[PDB]
Amino acid sequence: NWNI
Amino acid sequence: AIYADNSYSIGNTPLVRLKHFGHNGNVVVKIEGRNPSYSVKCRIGANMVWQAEKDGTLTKGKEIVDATSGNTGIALAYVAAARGYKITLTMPETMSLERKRLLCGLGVNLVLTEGAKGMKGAIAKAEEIVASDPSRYVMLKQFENPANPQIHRETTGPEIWKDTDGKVDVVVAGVGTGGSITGISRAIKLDFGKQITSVAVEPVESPVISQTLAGEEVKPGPHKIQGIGAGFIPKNLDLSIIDRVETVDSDTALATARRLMAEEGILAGISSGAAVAAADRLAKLPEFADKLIVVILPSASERYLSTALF
Repeated sequence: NWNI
Repeated sequence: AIYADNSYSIGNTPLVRLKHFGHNGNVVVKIEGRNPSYSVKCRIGANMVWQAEKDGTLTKGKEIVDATSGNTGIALAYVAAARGYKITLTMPETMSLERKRLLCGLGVNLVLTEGAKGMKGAIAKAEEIVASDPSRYVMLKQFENPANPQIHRETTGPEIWKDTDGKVDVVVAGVGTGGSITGISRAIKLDFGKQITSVAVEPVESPVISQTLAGEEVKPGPHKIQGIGAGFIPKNLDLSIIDRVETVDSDTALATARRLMAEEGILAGISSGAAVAAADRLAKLPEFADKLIVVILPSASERYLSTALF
């Protein structure tokens, strides 16, 4: 979910 | 003009009116899929590099290091290639072959981390690499780097202003880093002086902005809306310019993105479905009947072929  | 390299070609994305959403054409979408590496992050990839150059943190022969393999990783990869920088990206080994190949095609030094450690392992590996020779490596930190919202204040916001002849009344944007809604909102409210409604969108599964502003327990959760719902309030989210927060569920985000393709001929990504689902809900309130609603569509469909979207 932090892999943006 | 002729762009000196692909980083300078960012932005100038079109506005398209929706026919099957909203009421009497009050919903308009901005297609951020039309960018040098096909997402909104192209803008921030370019500007974080440019700002790092200008302030001297990034110099010839310095190497970029990060732990993103999502849109920002791709954006940084094209910018690094275009401007002659080496780049290392850390990512968990369980990431898709499609993503490994794309990143390798763009000339990234991919460092695969332990599948068991997920993103945390990749972030630690990146931080470790930088620590080993701080003068060799630079980490640009998209969640806190002000050059992120700044590019949206300088380009994305003014494009909305100009293409609507100042008629924009509402901006709807999913929040990942917060840079888009922050920069766009500061542009329109502060530089152009118009009191619009700024609408942040987050997953109903991880509604941390909603919980924060209500003074409730912050409880992040898993969801499928790639690119939003980080599960914390990022530094680049300026809550002072947020007027409203809409939550959207993953299934409805997906279904909406599918409708954009089949009914509008717009090849939108998952988070684009989320932003439109939120905009459609506001657009069908009598209070927004006569209001022009502009929605950010962060990315494009083909990047999601191996996902629940298809």
